[PDB]
Amino acid sequence: ACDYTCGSNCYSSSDVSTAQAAGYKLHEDGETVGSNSYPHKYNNYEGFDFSVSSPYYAWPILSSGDVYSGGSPGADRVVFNENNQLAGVITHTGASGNNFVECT
Ligand SMILES: Nc1nc2c(ncn2[C@@H]2O[C@H](CO)[C@@H](O)[C@H]2OP(=O)(O)O)c(=O)[nH]1
Ligand code: NA
Repeated sequence: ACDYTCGSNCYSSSDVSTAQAAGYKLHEDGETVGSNSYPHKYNNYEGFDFSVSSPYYAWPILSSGDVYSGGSPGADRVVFNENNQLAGVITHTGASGNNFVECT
């Protein structure tokens, strides 16, 4: 099912729970993967109205269905907090520069 669309990529609630679980376990272990070092803090410069407390972390979510393991992160991210509550799914597709737009 298409529960969120980021650009032309569709992701399901399960796709999002899977991606977040991976991201949170690395957060907890205090290790990172890939050159841009994920998970990394999400600052919320954009000011999205998340309904979970900060701080937030971003972890890539991929349209191929695989869990990020370094390599190309694409434009999409699952965002979660320190308590492992999901905050939102965001993407760089449809925004200029390094900005983000929320997946809908
Ligand atoms: N637009 C934007 N980027 C952020 C924020 N917090 C961290 N970043 C990361 O900061 C980078 C630019 O300095 C953005 O591409 C993005 O990287 P990632 O997409 O790899 O997660 C934020 O609040 N807004
Ligand atoms: Na992708």
